[PDB]
Amino acid sequence: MEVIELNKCTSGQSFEVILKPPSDPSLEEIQKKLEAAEERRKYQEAELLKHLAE
Amino acid sequence: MYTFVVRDENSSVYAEVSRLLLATGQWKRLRKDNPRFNLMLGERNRLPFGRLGHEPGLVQLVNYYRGADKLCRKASLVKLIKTSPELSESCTWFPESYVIYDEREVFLAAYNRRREGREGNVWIAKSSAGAGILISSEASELLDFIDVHVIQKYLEKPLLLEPGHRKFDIRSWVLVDHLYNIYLYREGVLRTSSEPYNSATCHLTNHCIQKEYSKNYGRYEEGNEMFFEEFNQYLMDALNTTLENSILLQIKHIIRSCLMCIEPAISTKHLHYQSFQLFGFDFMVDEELKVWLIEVNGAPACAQKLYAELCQGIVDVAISSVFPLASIFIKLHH
Amino acid sequence: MREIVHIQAGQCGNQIGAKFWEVISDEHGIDPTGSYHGDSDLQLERINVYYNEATGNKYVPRAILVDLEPGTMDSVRSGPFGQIFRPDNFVFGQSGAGNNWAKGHYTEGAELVDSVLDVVRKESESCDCLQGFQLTHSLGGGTGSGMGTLLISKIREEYPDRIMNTFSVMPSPKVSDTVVEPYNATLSVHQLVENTDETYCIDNEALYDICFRTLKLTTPTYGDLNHLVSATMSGVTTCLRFPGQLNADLRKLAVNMVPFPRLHFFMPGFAPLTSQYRALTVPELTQQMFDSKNMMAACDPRHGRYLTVAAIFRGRMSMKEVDEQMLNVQNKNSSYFVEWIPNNVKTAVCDIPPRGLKMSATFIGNSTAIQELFKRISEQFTAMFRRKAFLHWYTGEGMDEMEFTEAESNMNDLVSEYQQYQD
Amino acid sequence: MRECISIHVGQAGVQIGNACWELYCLEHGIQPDGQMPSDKTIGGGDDSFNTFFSETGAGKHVPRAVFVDLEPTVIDEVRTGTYRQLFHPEQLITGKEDAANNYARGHYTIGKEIIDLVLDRIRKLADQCTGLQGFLVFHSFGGGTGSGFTSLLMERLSVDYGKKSKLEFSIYPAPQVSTAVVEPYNSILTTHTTLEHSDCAFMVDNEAIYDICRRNLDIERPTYTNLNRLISQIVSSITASLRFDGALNVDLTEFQTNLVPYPRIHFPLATYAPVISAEKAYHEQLSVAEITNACFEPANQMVKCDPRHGKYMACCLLYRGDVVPKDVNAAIATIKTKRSIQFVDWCPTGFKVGINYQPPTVVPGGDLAKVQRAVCMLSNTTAIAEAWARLDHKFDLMYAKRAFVHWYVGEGMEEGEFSEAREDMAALEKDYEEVGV
Ligand SMILES: Nc1nc2c(ncn2[C@@H]2O[C@H](COP(=O)(O)OP(=O)(O)OP(=O)(O)O)[C@@H](O)[C@H]2O)c(=O)[nH]1
Ligand SMILES: Nc1ncnc2c1ncn2[C@@H]1O[C@H](COP(=O)(O)OP(=O)(O)CP(=O)(O)O)[C@@H](O)[C@H]1O
Ligand SMILES: Nc1nc2c(ncn2[C@@H]2O[C@H](COP(=O)(O)OP(=O)(O)O)[C@@H](O)[C@H]2O)c(=O)[nH]1
Ligand SMILES: [Ca+2]
Ligand SMILES: [Ca+2]
Ligand SMILES: [Ca+2]
Ligand SMILES: [Mg+2]
Ligand SMILES: [Mg+2]
Ligand SMILES: [Mg+2]
Repeated sequence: MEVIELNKCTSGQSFEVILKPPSDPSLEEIQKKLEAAEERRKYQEAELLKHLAE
Repeated sequence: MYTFVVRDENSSVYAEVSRLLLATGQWKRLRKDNPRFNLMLGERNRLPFGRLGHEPGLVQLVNYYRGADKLCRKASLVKLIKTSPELSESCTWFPESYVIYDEREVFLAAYNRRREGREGNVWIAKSSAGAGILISSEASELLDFIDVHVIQKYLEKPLLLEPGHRKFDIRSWVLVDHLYNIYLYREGVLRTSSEPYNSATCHLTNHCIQKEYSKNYGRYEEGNEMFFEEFNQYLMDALNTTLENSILLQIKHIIRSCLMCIEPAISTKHLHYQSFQLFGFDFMVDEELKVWLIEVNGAPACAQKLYAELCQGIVDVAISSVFPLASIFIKLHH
Repeated sequence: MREIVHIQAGQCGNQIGAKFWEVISDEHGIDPTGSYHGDSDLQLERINVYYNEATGNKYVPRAILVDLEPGTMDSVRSGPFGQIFRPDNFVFGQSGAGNNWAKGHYTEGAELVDSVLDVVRKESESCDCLQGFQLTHSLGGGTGSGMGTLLISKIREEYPDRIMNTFSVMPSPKVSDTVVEPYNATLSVHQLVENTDETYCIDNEALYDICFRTLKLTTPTYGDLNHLVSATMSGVTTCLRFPGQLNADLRKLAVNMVPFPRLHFFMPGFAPLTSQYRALTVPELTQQMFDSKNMMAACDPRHGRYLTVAAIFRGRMSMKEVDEQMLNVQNKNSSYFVEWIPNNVKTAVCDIPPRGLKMSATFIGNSTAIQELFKRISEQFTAMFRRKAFLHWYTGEGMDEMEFTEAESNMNDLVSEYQQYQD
Repeated sequence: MRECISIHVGQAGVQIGNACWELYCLEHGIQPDGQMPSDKTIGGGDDSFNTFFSETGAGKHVPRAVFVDLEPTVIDEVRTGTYRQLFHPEQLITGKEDAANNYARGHYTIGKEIIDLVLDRIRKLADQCTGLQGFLVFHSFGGGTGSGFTSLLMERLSVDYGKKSKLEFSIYPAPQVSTAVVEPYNSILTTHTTLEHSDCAFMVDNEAIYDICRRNLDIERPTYTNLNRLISQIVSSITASLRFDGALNVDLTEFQTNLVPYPRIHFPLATYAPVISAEKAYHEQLSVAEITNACFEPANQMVKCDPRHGKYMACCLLYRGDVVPKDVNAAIATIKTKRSIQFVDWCPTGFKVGINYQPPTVVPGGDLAKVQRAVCMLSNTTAIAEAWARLDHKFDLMYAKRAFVHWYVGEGMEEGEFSEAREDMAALEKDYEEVGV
């Protein structure tokens, strides 16, 4: 039961009590993934309009 | 109209409990994967406790205490008794045990004191992966057989029944409900050996070993099972004492000691789901009428004559107490 | 401001559509001249979903009235709320469709569909954020069935990213005009499988049974049938017309209700159905709401399983007691809800009740038992088609037998798809 | 002084943020018009509250916050709310049509069209900062915007502000208040593509807030206003060290240092006490020992789980009110000899304690009663993995039949992202079990 690192001030205080010692993708790649999804949407819409055209 | 599921088909105890629930006309069994249940007769291995108590408008109850394996495992029971101050290593009702994969040098430390001191130095090695057990007086044979196991002092002076000069063990069924009331079933069984005890099959009192490797199976009592009425009568005629005084007081003490020890770790008092569990305590009695705890079973079976009475009691005090419809136990108060 | 464009096509579509606008104009406080005369701002909070705002604080329904005969639409313009509809939004022909799907879809209706699309385009251009379209029609006739599904196909071609929602009246030999109704319905159902996101299956067989068996009407009329459709249409659109958070728009409703694109045909239900001053309790609302006798599709839900369920309670009641009763129906009949879609029953509450009721309940179910409706239609189709009976009415309009064989196969596939998720 | 920028995404993020900044103004004595009479440095300063509020020459204290929603009706509440005068319109960003509870619609379809506008408005707040700490991101798991657009924003923030820390306040989905069946999909999709971009995330399970509101506040059917006022209290306990003088958790880096030793395991469990109904005219004030003991009751946790069946990696106690270090240590010694508090072998068994003497602030007329002392415990337990198991199971049930998947593929998302995200959760769930057993 050791209390260490007691820091006090006007609005409160803080301390640590120990009980026992122990024993990213680039902007280019994000833009590629976003545009890849838009292209798959555009392709799905093209097939629908092709289907409605028939 | 309560709903329940069955996730352990091989449970002979809860197959009868699930059978009684349907007989009341107020319990409806669902598919094993339907989460809209009140009661789960769950599986022994990897019960998904983390998914219980998250169904809105459903009081959910399970037939196993999460964490009770610390009491129902060989190495876990040893570690729990040595390290818990509520039980202490000064425990007087548990045989001197050690865990070997560690406590190898610690086991040989007390082994040399018995060999030198001319005392009885016979031990026994067992584990949870058994039906594989070795009983020897040489520590070198016990350690080679293991190559997790536990080695404890073999009770060389057991209480032997007469006529027969034979060993036995006492199985007590204990039911712990959602409020952590400890209910000891008034009916126990003595799983007796049918062979005379030779300190030079007759040592292992298991019901499967006495029916396969023993030749006197069913000679003295039916199925090598003697119930409490016959055993108490024998204690009065042979030893001039009762089962309650000589043995059953220590049994109730050990059951309370073990269960009250793990209560803070497994209680579902303020938890989002409730638990109960049927336990099987195995006791050994020595020639001094001293009771010793052997092991605790978390998924126990039952005696055929007592399946009816006990399974009905499981519904009464553990299931219908949480889900009422429209005593065979001794309440170990604490 | 997510606006909806309403379209009613054919005799049935326009009669049912007219009662719908008559009902919800009452609930929102709009009088037959378009002047608001309500007493609660909840009536106006989502008023723009269905109504345009004109000069003088006038509220004009965003509704387009379509037919190939003037007859029924003249009765709408002379009906109780006829003056409220935008006069330019009456688009009608003169030939009629003669209960012929081919005339509405291929010959007579093709001549008129472009002037309908011109009115649709005008309503959409004045939409701050058009969310989609709702169409009322029958499947057994010619205009609502044949031209309706032609409209839906063309509306989708011009607005591919908007939700298409329909109230579709299924034909029944109990309430039948002509023997060719199974032909028209089978041809339309395949169109709906492809070109709508949500379809409310309103079965005239169920409406007849409810009027006869429950409401004790020995000789029901189309008016008596449409009274049930009004209450149902008002109920399923409550979440769209009033402040809420469950299925507040058409796309979120489709996301919660449609797990597979083709299985989007719902069983509507309403409670109470009284033959009347007695107050209905919350347990009573929930029991009737899930009972087959309140279902508008004539399918036994116990013959199938619930994929998803939407329940809407209207009135001032205990929301706590509402949750308990909803959780009671599921936890006492959980064998009828699929276990592979967790929490597939969503409950909504609205404070404003329908006219003349202290409280009501509306049921929107995506059940696999709806296959009984399609099987029923498919049997009547095959009974005539195996002998090519009455087919000349259609071959004389340019259709080939192969199109009927294909529509028959498409619907048996739809039935098979419902059967595979029922197991 | 180092500034923090708060980002509120979706309906849940905006309404919770709305409740937080209301509480912040009550705590710091800032009136709805932006004025702060106790601030004697007019038009500037590097005080502790300046980490969340900028200052105009006219004396207005403006929140360093951005509100983003793909639908205007929720943010329009802020535009006309009680604290409308705090924010300027550049901080409020709305769209036309929302994501319709579809992760793919909020991440790909609609998110791509608005990601540059939001980042540009965030850049305006960053330019007013002399030493930006990082960001606090409030969002829901189940909503299409809160899941889909957040994960895109977290990706882009790691690109544009790589050295800065990012903390999440995430709303875990609960069927008692949820509005969509596909929320398990959105939760796992967004946890997958946000995991590598978040340093510390605080999950709030609506189920827990709901029952705390019903049990402790006697609210029969709690509303979002009930839930958010309780959440903002927990959020205030967590962010109080950034807004007030102190030495524990003084910057966003310290949260990761004190609570997250393993980067993937960055989901501390929050436990709050006491929650007292204001309808009780006179309730007995709980003691330090009593509120600290309540920090180990599951019924007071922000996520229902059993920390007894798990191991601790860290533990912080944040007290607000009449609390002195003597009483804290007296309570901890008693709790040690009564509770099951197992730490991992490679971590010290201890507690970092923070005390702020100002007692908690409650919204006047709200449901929470004013108390003399309160505590929020932040503990990194492996037991919180139970919430992942529940989520992952509901995922597996629907995905086995591919239910609702077509809605996501229709937005340009590949079906493989589903199993790629699920495999990540299986990896995460396996990391917890290794650390925990
Ligand atoms: N605690 C709390 N949870 C909320 C609140 N609002 C919504 N939720 C939860 O958030 C989830 C839905 O996310 P939303 O924030 O409503 O959706 P969104 O982020 O706006 O995205 P959209 O789909 O485009 O509307 C559900 O589980 C709700 O229970 C709130 O104010 N407080
Ligand atoms: N220390 C000891 N001294 C004497 N006998 C012992 C002993 N430990 C075990 N035994 C004997 O060995 C037998 C088996 O013990 P154990 O309980 O480990 O087997 P088991 O667990 O496979 C049967 P179950 O779990 O089904 O009750 C017991 O019947 C007991 O008589
Ligand atoms: N419920 C209801 N069904 C109708 C009504 N009018 C016609 N029907 C049904 O609709 C089918 C005939 O379609 P109809 O609308 O008259 O054909 P259309 O005008 O050419 O589209 C038949 O199955 C009728 O049972 C009505 O007012 N209400
Ligand atoms: Ca012509
Ligand atoms: Ca200042
Ligand atoms: Ca980073
Ligand atoms: Mg055993
Ligand atoms: Mg007609
Ligand atoms: Mg939203």
